[PDB]
Amino acid sequence: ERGYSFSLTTFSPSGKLVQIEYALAAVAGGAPSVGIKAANGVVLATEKKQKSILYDERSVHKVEPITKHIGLVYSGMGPDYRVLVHRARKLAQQYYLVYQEPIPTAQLVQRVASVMQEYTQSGGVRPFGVSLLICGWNEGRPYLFQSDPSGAYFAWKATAMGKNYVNGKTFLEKRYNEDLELEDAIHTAILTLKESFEGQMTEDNIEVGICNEAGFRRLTPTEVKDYLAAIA
Amino acid sequence: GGRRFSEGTSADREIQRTLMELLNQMDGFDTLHRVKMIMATNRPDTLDPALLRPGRLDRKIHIDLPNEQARLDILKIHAGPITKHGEIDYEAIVKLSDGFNGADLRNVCTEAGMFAIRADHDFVVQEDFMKAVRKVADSKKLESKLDYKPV
Amino acid sequence: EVKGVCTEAGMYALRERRVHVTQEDFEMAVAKVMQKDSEKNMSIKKLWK
Amino acid sequence: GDLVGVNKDSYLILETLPTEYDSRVKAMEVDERPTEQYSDIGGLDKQIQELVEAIVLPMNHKEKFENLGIQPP
Amino acid sequence: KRFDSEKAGDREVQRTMLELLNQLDGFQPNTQVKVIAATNRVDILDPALLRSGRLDRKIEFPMPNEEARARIMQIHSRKMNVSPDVNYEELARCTDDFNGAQCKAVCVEAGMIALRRGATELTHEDYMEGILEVQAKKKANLQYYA
Amino acid sequence: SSAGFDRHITIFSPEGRLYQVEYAFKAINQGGLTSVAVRGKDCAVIVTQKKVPDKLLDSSTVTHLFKITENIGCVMTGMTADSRSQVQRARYEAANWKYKYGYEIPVDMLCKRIADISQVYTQNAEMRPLGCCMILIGIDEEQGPQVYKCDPAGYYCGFKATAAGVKQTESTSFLEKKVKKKFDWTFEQTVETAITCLSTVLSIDFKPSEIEVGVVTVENPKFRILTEAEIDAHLVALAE
Amino acid sequence: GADREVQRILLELLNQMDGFDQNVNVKVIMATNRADTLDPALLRPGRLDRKIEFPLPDRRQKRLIFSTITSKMNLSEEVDLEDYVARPDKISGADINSICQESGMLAVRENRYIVLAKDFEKAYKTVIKKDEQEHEFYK
Amino acid sequence: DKSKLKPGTRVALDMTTLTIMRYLPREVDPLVYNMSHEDPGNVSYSEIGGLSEQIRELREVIELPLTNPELFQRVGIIPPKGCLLYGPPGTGKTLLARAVA
Amino acid sequence: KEIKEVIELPVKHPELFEALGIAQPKGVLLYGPPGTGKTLLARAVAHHTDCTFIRVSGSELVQKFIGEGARMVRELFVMAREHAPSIIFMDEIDSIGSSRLEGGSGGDSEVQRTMLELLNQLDGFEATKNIKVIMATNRIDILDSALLR
Ligand SMILES: Nc1ncnc2c1ncn2[C@@H]1O[C@H](COP(=O)(O)OP(=O)(O)OP(=O)(O)O)[C@@H](O)[C@H]1O
Ligand SMILES: Nc1ncnc2c1ncn2[C@@H]1O[C@H](COP(=O)(O)OP(=O)(O)OP(=O)(O)O)[C@@H](O)[C@H]1O
Repeated sequence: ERGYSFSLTTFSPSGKLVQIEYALAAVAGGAPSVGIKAANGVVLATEKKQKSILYDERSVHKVEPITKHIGLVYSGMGPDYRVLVHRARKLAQQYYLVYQEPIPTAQLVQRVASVMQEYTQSGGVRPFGVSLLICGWNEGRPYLFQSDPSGAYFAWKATAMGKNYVNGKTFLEKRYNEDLELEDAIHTAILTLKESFEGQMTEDNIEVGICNEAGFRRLTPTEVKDYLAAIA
Repeated sequence: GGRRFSEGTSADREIQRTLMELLNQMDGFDTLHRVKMIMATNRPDTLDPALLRPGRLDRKIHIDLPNEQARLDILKIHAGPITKHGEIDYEAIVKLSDGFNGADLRNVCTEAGMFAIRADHDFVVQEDFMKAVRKVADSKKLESKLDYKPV
Repeated sequence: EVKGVCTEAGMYALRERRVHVTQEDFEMAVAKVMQKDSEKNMSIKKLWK
Repeated sequence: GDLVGVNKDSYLILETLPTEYDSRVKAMEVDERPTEQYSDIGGLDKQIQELVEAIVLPMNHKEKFENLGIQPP
Repeated sequence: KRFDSEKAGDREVQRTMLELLNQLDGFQPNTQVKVIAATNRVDILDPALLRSGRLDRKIEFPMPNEEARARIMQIHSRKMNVSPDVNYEELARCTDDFNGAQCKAVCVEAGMIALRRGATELTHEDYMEGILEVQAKKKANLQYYA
Repeated sequence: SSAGFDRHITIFSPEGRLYQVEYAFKAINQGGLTSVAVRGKDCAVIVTQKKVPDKLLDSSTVTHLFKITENIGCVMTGMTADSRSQVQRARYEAANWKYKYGYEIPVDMLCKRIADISQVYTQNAEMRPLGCCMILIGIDEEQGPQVYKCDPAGYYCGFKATAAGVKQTESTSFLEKKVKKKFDWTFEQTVETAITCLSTVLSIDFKPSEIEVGVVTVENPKFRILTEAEIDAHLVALAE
Repeated sequence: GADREVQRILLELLNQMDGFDQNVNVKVIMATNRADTLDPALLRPGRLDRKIEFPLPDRRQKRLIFSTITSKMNLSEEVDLEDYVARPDKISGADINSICQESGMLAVRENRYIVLAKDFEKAYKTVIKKDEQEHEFYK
Repeated sequence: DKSKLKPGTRVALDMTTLTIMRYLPREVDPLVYNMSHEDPGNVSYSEIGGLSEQIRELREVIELPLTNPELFQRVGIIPPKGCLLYGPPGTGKTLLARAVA
Repeated sequence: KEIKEVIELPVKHPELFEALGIAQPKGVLLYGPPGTGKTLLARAVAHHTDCTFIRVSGSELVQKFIGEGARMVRELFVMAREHAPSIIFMDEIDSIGSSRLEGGSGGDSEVQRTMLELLNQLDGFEATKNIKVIMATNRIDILDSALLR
């Protein structure tokens, strides 16, 4: 490059930022996803489709692990997702080289959102088009956080993103209670993902990852075929 | 026609109202019977999609210029009733021509008629056609940005 | 909009052929009328705190 | 579209009234063209002929262009 | 140069352009009246009426030569009293980048310059003064250039 | 609509889209070429025609079938100048896998490294996003054959049989009708379908001089470009 | 002197829409293409209450529309339309009618009266040549 | 025949008696009179070349409803309205309107 | 409470306002953008007042050709002064009353004469009495500001 470095995101005359609001529009028209925190573990459930019978499902993965106990899904766009995965992978290593201890889940999200915000103020680039759902069972209590293209973190009990997320939002508002078990959380997570799905819900149309206090665990399609018997 | 849009210099508001009248009257609440409509243009790129939607304009059809045998057939049509001797190399006329237009091959049949009336000839020779194309070939190539981009 | 909620809660009880109304009838009635372009999303209004 | 003469009482059509129009093209009618000798033009005599071949012979030889099988431009 | 909807010349021109075009060939044959229409610019036109059917006899106007301009100046000088010792080689050599309007304009000025001093004749000196009076000696020393 | 400079540089639209990248998807179609990839049970076929407009032009320096490593080949569509720039990147990062890690690079991991680079060109706004496609083949240990496709947006996935180029929606529609009927796939069963799909979509029924076949096999993992004679041998064999 | 005439029509409309008489036992129905364009004083409840959207017909409605058109059509005995139901590239309702007409106009043309399940494929390929796919990017 | 006097028809009143003399069907508006009366070309599908695929397809949808609707009975399906002649210029698109007229 | 004691209080007890030394108000503007209490509050005060109520929408005075739409302006107020216990109601003064534009370009000066007449009748000649006007429209940024002093 040359030395331009001019930020292409400035304030509106109203006083809002324009490109971040447009980046949120790309997230809302993405694949639906749901995450539920249920007092012994946290369950991530995304919704994976294939436009043909020609694609392969053992290749592209949505639920992606980070350390040994920290999972991560998204709802926005695809190529930008893999960037900040590899960024967060290295970002958890400088914690572990220095402190010799697995990084707490709150400590990642402070660092990932700091990457993402500082990315928007600098010049020549667009913001990301990805929102995240990060979870983990650190120090007894499990956790569930959500980031955004603006770079703001939250702490949900149960949220949803992607298409028709407000419909899934009201559904969890009646479905979720003070506490459940892990298996009940999986049963209501498939229930809310079956809200806006299509007719074929096989072991390949959904893709589910959990966080035990024993650790992160990604579910193979065998159990998801077995657990979808009398689903929702 | 054209596309609807936002705040648009109030002259344009009328033409959208004229267009909305046309969309309603030819296909709306009433039943248009024994009536057929032939629309013809060159820029079908940006219109109202409510105008191009089927039911009112069912089958659109594209009409292409080059076939290399059509330009042979267009040439035989326009040079049908012309006095000559049959010494007409149509293939070299077809090969050397960038006419691309039945009006242009009408113009080529006009030009070779103009050279033939020069030097007092009732018949038309093949060289008149070779002068007819080169006048056509020069007249077109003295132009720039001659775009031909539809939908 | 108070009238619209009263009409929608009335219309929901009509199709059930019922002269009674619940609290939930109004909850789905307000959610019908509250249909705006400034969508909720939790991220439009929390990034600006 | 004709401007016929009408009786004021019987309303009968009896006249033709040669039907003028707007004054703007009336202002565009320029007659009495002065004869300019072609030799006033220098160096452009080929274009003069190609014009005279294009227009004047269609004006004169109306039937030479009809029996040949062509149409004047 | 059509398909361009940009303010303000996007609406008022294209119909009058079209109502021209659909009048020229159009639907019914118009073999009653001839059109000899002329421009001074080619490429700005869109290829809509620009093809054959309509205006197809492209008559380029070349730049007038030294021999063309010297011929033209001799024509406009014919109506006045001119001394016969006028070299057209010098005139064609000194006249550069003129047209028929500008070759006429020098010939009017060189006669009026001769009207000022009261002679009844002309020389090459009059026309050189007539040439210099056209542009009125365009020379600004931009002074950057050595 | 268009806000700011969303038609020009890689920023967002008010509709939550962008436009430069989806212009680049139909920057392939100015190439005027169609390539088909089919994976069988123990092979992986790449087939691609070539157009030779001039007799004064070689029949050697034309074919898009390139060789990344000794066990990985590819095919390029789109424009040609952007294609060979893409290939030198793939040749370069395959060798760095050897020098850093020691073993041969998998065909899956290479498509990540390519799609990351295409991401960045989308990402920073002051550079062009390189419109050309990418299809790889290769044999993995304890995984069999693979077929992948990088895109100028920056995403990839595995496939079973997937074409690219100009004609996909007729070519992929035929391959779906071929796969879902659950037939056998051995070697020549896989090669014959890779011809007849490209035969029926293009509707040519050609002479064995335009297409090139780049099969890789489990028994012979070397990337191999077929001879014109044996290309003619398969074509008359499927002919009844 | 034209935007004032449109504006006074709106004010005249809303007065006798809802003024001092609230004219009983009449109903007003409107049907435009874009509703984010018109006046926000029109969309208020108590003046217009039913904000009915007509979206594009999805799957499970194509089977409804195909059933109703071909209830009147004398088509083939053993053609199935189900391959052309799960298709992408969303299709408006009037397109289905055009496909059915374009099939029949092709069915007449070779002096026939019934369907051989090839004219439907031509009509489907005919009507679809437009701009297309979601590009499998940003999901 | 007062049953024909439909509320919205047009009549001719007497000048003095003012009563109805003769009813008149419609108006013409001599503006659009000029868009009716003109000759196309007396052309006969023979002043056109290389287009018989497009021509026969176009004639199929126009001629058949205005001539023989019994084929459309035997199918049942209603015929559609019309076509669009889009094309880059000079291809001969106004020449077809001569032919059908 | 503001409207009741700006309308019924000048009527029922005018001697109070004639005792301080200042004059009684006659001009009321109501505005609310979504239409909240813009007719109900009008029809209620039209109900329990025992006073004459005149409602004229600001869209009727337009009349086809010239002058006729202007002459009935003064013909209204002389009827309004004919019954001194009366209130004129205006409905949606937004079109007639926008802005005095140019005359050769758009902004046709035909309804402008009525706005000139309306402003110069109530206070152009004599300050009348027992006449209360009520104007109800939203959009208080687009109508004219001379009647807003
Ligand atoms: N394919 C063709 N075959 C025979 N004659 C043709 C053909 N195309 C054009 N012509 C000639 O063109 C003239 C008709 O004009 P034409 O329809 O070509 O203009 P156009 O295509 O309508 O132009 P535009 O598209 O700009 O309106 C006729 O005189 C005819 O002789
Ligand atoms: N305080 C209230 N109590 C009961 N209903 C109300 C109240 N405020 C508003 N409404 C309802 O709102 C609707 C609008 O009436 P309102 O007079 O408030 O505005 P409006 O005159 O219709 O607006 P506009 O002047 O734009 O026409 C009425 O149907 C009314 O029932």
